[PDB]
Amino acid sequence: EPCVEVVPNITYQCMELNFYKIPDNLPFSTKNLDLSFNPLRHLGSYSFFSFPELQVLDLSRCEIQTIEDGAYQSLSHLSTLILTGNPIQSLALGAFSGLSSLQKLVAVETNLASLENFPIGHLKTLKELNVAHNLIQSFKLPEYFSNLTNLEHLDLSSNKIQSIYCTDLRVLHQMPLLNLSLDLSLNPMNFIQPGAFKEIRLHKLTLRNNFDSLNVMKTCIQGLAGLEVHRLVLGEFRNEGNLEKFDKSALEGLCNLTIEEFRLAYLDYYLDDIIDLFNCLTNVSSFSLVSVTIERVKDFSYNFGWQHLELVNCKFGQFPTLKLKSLKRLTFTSNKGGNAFSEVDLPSLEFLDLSRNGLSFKGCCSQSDFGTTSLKYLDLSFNGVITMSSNFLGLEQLEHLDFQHSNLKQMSEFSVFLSLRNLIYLDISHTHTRVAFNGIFNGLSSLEVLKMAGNSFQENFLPDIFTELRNLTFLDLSQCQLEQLSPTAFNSLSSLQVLNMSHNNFFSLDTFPYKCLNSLQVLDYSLNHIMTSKKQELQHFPSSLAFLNLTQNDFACTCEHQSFLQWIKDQRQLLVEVERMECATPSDKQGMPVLSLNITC
Amino acid sequence: EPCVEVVPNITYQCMELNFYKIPDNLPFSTKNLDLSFNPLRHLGSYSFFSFPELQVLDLSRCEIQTIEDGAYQSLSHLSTLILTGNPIQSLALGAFSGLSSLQKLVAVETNLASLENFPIGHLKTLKELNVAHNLIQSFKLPEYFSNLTNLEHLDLSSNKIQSIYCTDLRVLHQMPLLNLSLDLSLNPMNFIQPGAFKEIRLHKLTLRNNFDSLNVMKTCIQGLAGLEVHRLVLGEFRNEGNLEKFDKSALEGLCNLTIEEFRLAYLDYYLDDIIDLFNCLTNVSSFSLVSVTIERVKDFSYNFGWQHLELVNCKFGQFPTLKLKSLKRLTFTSNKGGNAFSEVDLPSLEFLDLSRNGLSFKGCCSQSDFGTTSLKYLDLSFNGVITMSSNFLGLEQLEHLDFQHSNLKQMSEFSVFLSLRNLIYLDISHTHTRVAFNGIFNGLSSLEVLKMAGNSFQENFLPDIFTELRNLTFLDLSQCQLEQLSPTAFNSLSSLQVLNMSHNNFFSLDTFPYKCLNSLQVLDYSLNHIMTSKKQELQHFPSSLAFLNLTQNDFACTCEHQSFLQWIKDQRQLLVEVERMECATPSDKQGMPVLSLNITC
Amino acid sequence: QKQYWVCNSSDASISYTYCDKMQYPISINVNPCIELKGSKGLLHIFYIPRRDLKQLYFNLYITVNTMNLPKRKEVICRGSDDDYSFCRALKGETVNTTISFSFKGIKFSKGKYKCVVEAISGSPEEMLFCLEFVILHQPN
Amino acid sequence: QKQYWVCNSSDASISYTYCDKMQYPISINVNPCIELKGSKGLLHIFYIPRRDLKQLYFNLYITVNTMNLPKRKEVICRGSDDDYSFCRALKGETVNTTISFSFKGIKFSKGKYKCVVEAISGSPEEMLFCLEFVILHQPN
Ligand SMILES: *O[C@H]1[C@H](O[C@H]2O[C@H]([C@@H](O)CO[C@H]3O[C@H]([C@@H](O)CO)[C@@H](O)[C@H](O)[C@@H]3O)[C@@H](O*)[C@H](O)[C@@H]2O)[C@H](O)[C@@H](O[C@H]2[C@@H]([C@H](O)CO)O[C@@](OC[C@H]3O[C@@H](OC[C@H]4O[C@H](O)[C@H](N)[C@@H](O)[C@@H]4O)[C@H](N)[C@@H](O)[C@@H]3O)(C(=O)O)C[C@H]2O[C@]2(C(=O)O)C[C@@H](O)[C@@H](O)[C@@H]([C@H](O)CO)O2)O[C@@H]1[C@@H](O)CO
Ligand SMILES: *O[C@H]1[C@H](O[C@H]2O[C@H]([C@@H](O)CO[C@H]3O[C@H]([C@@H](O)CO)[C@@H](O)[C@H](O)[C@@H]3O)[C@@H](O*)[C@H](O)[C@@H]2O)[C@H](O)[C@@H](O[C@H]2[C@@H]([C@H](O)CO)O[C@@](OC[C@H]3O[C@@H](OC[C@H]4O[C@H](O)[C@H](N)[C@@H](O)[C@@H]4O)[C@H](N)[C@@H](O)[C@@H]3O)(C(=O)O)C[C@H]2O[C@]2(C(=O)O)C[C@@H](O)[C@@H](O)[C@@H]([C@H](O)CO)O2)O[C@@H]1[C@@H](O)CO
Ligand SMILES: *[C@@H]1O[C@H](CO)[C@@H](O[C@@H]2O[C@H](CO)[C@@H](O)[C@H](O)[C@H]2NC(C)=O)[C@H](O)[C@H]1NC(C)=O
Ligand SMILES: *[C@@H]1O[C@H](CO)[C@@H](O[C@@H]2O[C@H](CO)[C@@H](O)[C@H](O)[C@H]2NC(C)=O)[C@H](O)[C@H]1NC(C)=O
Ligand SMILES: *[C@@H]1O[C@H](CO)[C@@H](O[C@@H]2O[C@H](CO)[C@@H](O)[C@H](O)[C@H]2NC(C)=O)[C@H](O)[C@H]1NC(C)=O
Ligand SMILES: *[C@@H]1O[C@H](CO)[C@@H](O[C@@H]2O[C@H](CO)[C@@H](O)[C@H](O)[C@H]2NC(C)=O)[C@H](O)[C@H]1NC(C)=O
Ligand SMILES: *[C@@H]1O[C@H](CO)[C@@H](O)[C@H](O)[C@H]1NC(C)=O
Ligand SMILES: *[C@@H]1O[C@H](CO)[C@@H](O)[C@H](O)[C@H]1NC(C)=O
Ligand SMILES: *[C@@H]1O[C@H](CO)[C@@H](O)[C@H](O)[C@H]1NC(C)=O
Ligand SMILES: *[C@@H]1O[C@H](CO)[C@@H](O)[C@H](O)[C@H]1NC(C)=O
Ligand SMILES: *[C@@H]1O[C@H](CO)[C@@H](O)[C@H](O)[C@H]1NC(C)=O
Ligand SMILES: *[C@@H]1O[C@H](CO)[C@@H](O)[C@H](O)[C@H]1NC(C)=O
Ligand SMILES: *[C@@H]1O[C@H](CO)[C@@H](O)[C@H](O)[C@H]1NC(C)=O
Ligand SMILES: *[C@@H]1O[C@H](CO)[C@@H](O)[C@H](O)[C@H]1NC(C)=O
Ligand SMILES: [Mg+2]
Ligand SMILES: [Mg+2]
Repeated sequence: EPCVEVVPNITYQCMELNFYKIPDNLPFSTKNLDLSFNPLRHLGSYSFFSFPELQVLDLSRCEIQTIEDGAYQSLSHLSTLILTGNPIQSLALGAFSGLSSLQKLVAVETNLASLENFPIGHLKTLKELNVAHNLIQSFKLPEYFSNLTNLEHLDLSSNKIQSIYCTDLRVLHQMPLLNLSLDLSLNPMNFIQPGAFKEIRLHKLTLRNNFDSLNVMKTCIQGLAGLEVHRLVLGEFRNEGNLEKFDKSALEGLCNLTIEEFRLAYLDYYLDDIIDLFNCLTNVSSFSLVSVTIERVKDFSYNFGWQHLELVNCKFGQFPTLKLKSLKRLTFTSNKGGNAFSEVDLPSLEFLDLSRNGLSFKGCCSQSDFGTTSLKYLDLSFNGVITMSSNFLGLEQLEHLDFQHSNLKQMSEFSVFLSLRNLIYLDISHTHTRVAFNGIFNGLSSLEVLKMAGNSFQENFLPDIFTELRNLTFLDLSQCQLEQLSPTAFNSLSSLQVLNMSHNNFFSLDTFPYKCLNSLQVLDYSLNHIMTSKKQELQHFPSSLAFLNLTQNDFACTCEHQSFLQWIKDQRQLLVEVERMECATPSDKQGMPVLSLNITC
Repeated sequence: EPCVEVVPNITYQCMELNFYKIPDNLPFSTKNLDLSFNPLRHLGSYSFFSFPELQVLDLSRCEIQTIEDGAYQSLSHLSTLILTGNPIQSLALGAFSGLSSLQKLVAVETNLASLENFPIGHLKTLKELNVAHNLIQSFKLPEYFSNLTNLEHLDLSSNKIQSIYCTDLRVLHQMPLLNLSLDLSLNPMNFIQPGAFKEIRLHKLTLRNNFDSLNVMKTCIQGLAGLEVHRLVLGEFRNEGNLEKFDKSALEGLCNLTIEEFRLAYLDYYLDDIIDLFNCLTNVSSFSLVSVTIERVKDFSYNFGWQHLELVNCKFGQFPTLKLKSLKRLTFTSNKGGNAFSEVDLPSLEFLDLSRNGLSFKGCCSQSDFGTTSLKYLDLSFNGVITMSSNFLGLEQLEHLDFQHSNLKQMSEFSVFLSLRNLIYLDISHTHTRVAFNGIFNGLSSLEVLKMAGNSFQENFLPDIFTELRNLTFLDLSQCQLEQLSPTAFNSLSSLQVLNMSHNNFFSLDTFPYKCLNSLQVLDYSLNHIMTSKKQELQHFPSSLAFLNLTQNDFACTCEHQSFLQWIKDQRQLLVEVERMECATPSDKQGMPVLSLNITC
Repeated sequence: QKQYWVCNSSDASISYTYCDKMQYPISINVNPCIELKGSKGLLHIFYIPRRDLKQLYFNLYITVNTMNLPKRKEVICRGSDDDYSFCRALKGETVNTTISFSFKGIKFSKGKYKCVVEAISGSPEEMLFCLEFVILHQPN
Repeated sequence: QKQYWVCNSSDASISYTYCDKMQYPISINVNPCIELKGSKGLLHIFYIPRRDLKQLYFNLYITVNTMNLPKRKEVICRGSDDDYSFCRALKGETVNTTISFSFKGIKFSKGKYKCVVEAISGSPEEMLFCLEFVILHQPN
């Protein structure tokens, strides 16, 4: 059994161990077996029998040259078979007989030259068939595709198809219901016979890096005419042959197609115009551009009927002045470009993610910044500086707001959140805030979560700023260099359940403030510098308090604090990882669990 | 003597104490006397005699109605006389006789109706004469101005002059040397007779809020033709009547003037163009615009021969793309506008102040950002985010660099200062740096000052990052949350003199690291949390160490630390403010100077 | 000790007292009266300083229903060719001016606001005057 | 234990060893050879992974003459319609690709640089391979 037992009686990975023959010294209950990178080279009849209850079989790169009739005859439960990278020469007419439950068949780079003779026509349960990186030249789907009634995914990418003739799709004309997601990327396409796709319906179609010239692309997209796709994905690969031009006509053909969601995934050419270029996708409901340079675009004002717009990893320079009236959700993230946000005007906007762009806002937050009054979600995390100068006038409905990791300024200069009466989630962790106004959170009634880790307070004393946050159920307050603490702080947080106070600078754990935390269940206090206890009223810990981390500190293990070091032992039914509560003061006795000391005085 | 004695035997302020007559109960040595806001009302002969050694006399708002012959007859040393706000009715022909040393005469709002009969023609030592806020209607300078050979400052602002005729300046045509700085602001000007200024020479001329319309302004500036001014200041006041238009012709006239330095100070109208507007000041060497809106300007590319350009408190929006080839110094500060810097191209630039603009740089710092390789001074303090991605390639000559109060990023990601072999001053205080690379300062050989207060270090341990900073003579390291300390740190800083370590988080003052600080003279260690001393090698304090602040801490005044609390007393010849070294541990003995304790054990 | 009444709008009621020893008189008119929901009008002042307004600046100590906001330094007059004409004013000069103002964009709680406005000016710079403003706010 | 030699330029000398248990072979060519003063060329790789390249990413541990720089997470393949074609690669698929690169703008000290490049990928994500690069730099 040089194999590795990942999940006893269940999952074994005998990968690359020079097996010339299938192991047998393994349990019968086995459901997942990986026999990758082993020189099997001959898959004969009933090769697998030692595993009648198998569900997943990985035969990746096993030099398998010939599979005979009924090699997996006894695998009725097998749903996934992976044969990636095998130099197949002979494939028996009934090699896949017995897999009455096969849903996923992976035959990538298996020397497969034609879909015509692939013996799978009886696997009715087949959901996805991956045959990418093979020698297929024709797109003519076999007749047996009829019996394949549960097929949803077909990967024909990286093959040798060069043209699509009408007759190739004849099989589909006879399968009404047929949620097929097709990938034809990296096939040297150069001709799709006109009218070949008339009344054909795909759920998804991906054609990336298929066409040689712009003219070859426009020609093929014409043969695509009449198609109905739910989601269509075009574009190319960064590490392969790209188009030398992509002018305002490249996408003309899409006008004679019925598309619901569109996505252009990576284009080397620097876009010039955006309105003449995409007006055939105007009726589209979801529009996406990932990794495309749009610096050269002067007008971002056209009113497309798009409802979801997603721009990720694009180079832009000046911030796009969007004025899409029907748009409801906008995802503008991880874009390498400028560093200055400017107003947008999205009257219908409800979801707004503008995170990870290094953007800087010179005046937050108002409805005049976005042009909407229906915003419910707002994510401006991971950006540059965000100066607060308006307490969300017009954004009353915000339920979610994330400023995480963005330098925020003017926080304690007035009540910036005064209008957010419905805000439920709020993360301002590591936003370099310096709380210095006890009205910092006024307005946040409905608030339930509040992550303000990584910051700091004036004088390092935690004031009474939570007195209005009733439904408050979570509250991170770690890394805030807190030292002192107002005893009346948490006193109104009845529903509060968790309360992080980790990695701070406390030296004396207390227990009075937590007296009224009815629902309090968790209370992290780790990575601090506690050891003392300036008040032995150590009984005031809520009746529901289950967990109470106190791991890693600088305890005082000298009789000097026998009174407090004992209380720790007294209730080790609330603590956590005790093998990490090592002592710190005895230069001779350090590293021994505090819940194990000779209390000899 | 209800008076206030500010500087015994020297300065007294008897302001607003109902004095109806000059005091006498004051010393003879008095040099500065303030008798403002007292009802004197009659300044008779030899009124001041009790003060023969007076230099400065303030008679502001004293209801003085009449001054007679020789009122200050015995004040030969008086150089400054202030009579601001006195309702003068009668001014004796020889009221100012005796002031053989008067340099400054202030007669603002003194009901003065004509410069003609003002009896000052004999005060040859007069440097400045301020007669603003008065009823003067003519600009015709009196003949006695000849004997006034040391006059450099004349304030005629806020008067009633409405026109300037050629004969008015005839006096000047007869004073070759004459460094006169004139202010005519707030005078309802509307006509300056052509050729009136031919061959006249002023050092400075200020004409703010003088003209009613644009046409009235253009007309006057024409009569100004032929003038030679060193510095000319135009513009208006924010709280007064402004011009309704300021188009490209408003400044045509300046082309027939000889100007060395120009400044437009505040203009309500929003500028349209900048190149057609100021081409008459193209030969000017110093160009300034304070408080003027330039949003509406599309081209900032013209090549003016300006050598100094100063833009302060202007509204701009998009960052000005300056391409001034001859410019040597640029001061662009406190501008309310955009938040994104873009490249400039100033080949001759040597001084560059771009502080307090809230600007954000996305890739600092290279020569391609400024277009120069002669930059010696660079101030980018008080701005937004500044991402470091180039270690000053091409800015080798930088001697001064101030990033103070600007969120800096990517500091510990490589040696950002690697090229600054000549940098002498460097302030990165409160730039939110988190030192985590012991090569953070490589390249900074010549460095002599280093202010990195307000930041933080990885693990709060101060590494060996100063080993290359030889000539280093100053080093602020306060507010950096420092706790531990590498004993080899400062070991190479032989020339180091000062060393701030204030407001940190040290608990145990040491003395080993400072062993080799030859020149060390100062060593602040205040506002910490020291009390212990984990090594009684308290003798290793440099031989030159004079001062050693240790004020305000949390000392341990219990016999437990008799060994260390004693060392403090032992050398109170190095300490500082001892009345602020209060104890902290004895809940009964706290607040008593540590250099005063009953060491009873 | 006397409380002086500036004005009332529909949003607020503004009044002030002195917070300094010497209580030099000031004339303060606001037209129209301030509205915390956003307003813009002319502020007419008449004063006769006891110092020079050279490099003036207020230190502001605002208070929201017992709550305290950090100090605020607002500069009027930086010192050279300033925006306002009254910066040039000297120790005993009559200052009769009209300053325009405008603002908008911030929602304030309901309650009592008090703002101590300590004015400072002069070359060595010393206090000019101190006033404590009491402004009552009733929203909606 | 064998050290493999990638190439030499006029700025540097690049070589690598393995830092992981299993030492699956890789083909690495750089044309032209990297120049720390700034260069741009093609990086040809040939590999046959033992995991899926799905959501690949390197963890970089750089070292400058004994000095240590923070960890660096560099992502190749975010996971959906990725830039590179090799992201789609499966467990036993042959990966013969050519990636283009380019850079400029940073001055490096003279000395020995070592960069541990731990590659990670897969849905549950586990290490793919670990390589330790030794690059000698001689400026001017
Ligand atoms: O939206 C833009 C705005 O564009 C619009 O205005 C253009 C034009 O009308 C501007 O001024 C002309 O008109 C005025 C006067 O007749 C108006 O009644 C005249 O006196 C001027 O000389 C001039 O001829 C119009 O053509 C456009 O189509 C647009 O409608 C502007 O581009 C700009 O303007 C604002 C400022 C400017 O920032 C100063 O350089 O100028 C005005 O104000 C002076 C006033 O400003 C106060 O500060 C404003 C805010 O600043 C920070 O964010 C503070 N934290 C915040 O509290 C302040 O609210 C300052 N406090 C006062 O003491 C100053 O006296 C001006 O010249 O009148 C206008 C001002 O815009 C606003 C305003 O934001 O307050 C907005 C305007 O839409 C309008 O509602 C005016 C009112 O008419 C004023 O009564 O008020 O920027 C804005 C925005 O981009 C800002 O984000
Ligand atoms: O100065 C601008 C720059 O304008 C100039 O270039 C225009 C045009 O030539 C751009 O590309 C065309 O040409 C290339 C090729 O033929 C060039 O030999 C072709 O393949 C393209 O499809 C396209 O047709 C020209 O028309 C203009 O007049 C100007 O001369 C550009 O606007 C821009 O360009 C840079 C990037 C771009 O940012 C990516 O969206 O694109 C190029 O690079 C890809 C390459 O980028 C590398 O990253 C660059 C830096 O990024 C950060 O700052 C990192 N911290 C830093 O380390 C990097 O140095 C990435 N690492 C590689 O893996 C990517 O493959 C490109 O498409 O070729 C060009 C690039 O500009 C530069 C460069 O900065 O490296 C500068 C150029 O002037 C030129 O010198 C090229 C070399 O020819 C490349 O061999 O290199 O932005 C810059 C600046 O504003 C940036 O601040
Ligand atoms: C409290 O906050 C700390 C950090 O401030 C959290 O720490 C993480 O905890 C996980 C699991 O214990 C570790 O694997 C991570 O390395 C820690 N990293 C972080 C985020 O610092 C801690 O999980 C928080 N606890 C609660 C209950 O919220
Ligand atoms: C201290 O103990 C708490 C409570 O057990 C830990 O909190 C868990 O943190 C993980 C983060 O990986 C969360 O996913 C869990 O929900 C938390 N567990 C629960 C329910 O309490 C916390 O990680 C510990 N802090 C330390 C020392 O790392
Ligand atoms: C060392 O740095 C501290 C800053 O942390 C300086 O402290 C300030 O000192 C002045 C004295 O003129 C006080 O008025 C400030 O209030 C202090 N600021 C703080 C810490 O609150 C200190 O001056 C520096 N010491 C030296 C020698 O320059
Ligand atoms: C500790 O004492 C030193 C002097 O012994 C104080 O330093 C002075 O600080 C002021 C204001 O920053 C400077 O103008 C002086 O030049 C400093 N004196 C010198 C030469 O050291 C320091 O402020 C004190 N620390 C605190 C905050 O109490
Ligand atoms: C369809 O598949 C069944 C087995 O599932 C097979 O018996 C039948 O021959 C197939 N139909 C044809 C003739 O294509
Ligand atoms: C099939 O279509 C349904 C909706 O018609 C969708 O929920 C499902 O994800 C699709 N399956 C795929 C990925 O082909
Ligand atoms: C939380 O408080 C809000 C206050 O508006 C209330 O509407 C909501 O019902 C509370 N959450 C629940 C359902 O407990
Ligand atoms: C000039 O000054 C002298 C002082 O000696 C005085 O006697 C004479 O009257 C003055 N004459 C003029 C030019 O006003
Ligand atoms: C007089 O001119 C000189 C140089 O021309 C200048 O330095 C000086 O400031 C001027 N007078 C004064 C002190 O204003
Ligand atoms: C300061 O150091 C520089 C080199 O960094 C050296 O040229 C110069 O002589 C030093 N100054 C003195 C006199 O110590
Ligand atoms: C203030 O100036 C106005 C405007 O010129 C004037 O009408 C008024 O008389 C002055 N107020 C007083 C009485 O000082
Ligand atoms: C690698 O790919 C190239 C380009 O297609 C091809 O010529 C060669 O046969 C392949 N060789 C390798 C390294 O397997
Ligand atoms: Mg390219
Ligand atoms: Mg105005």
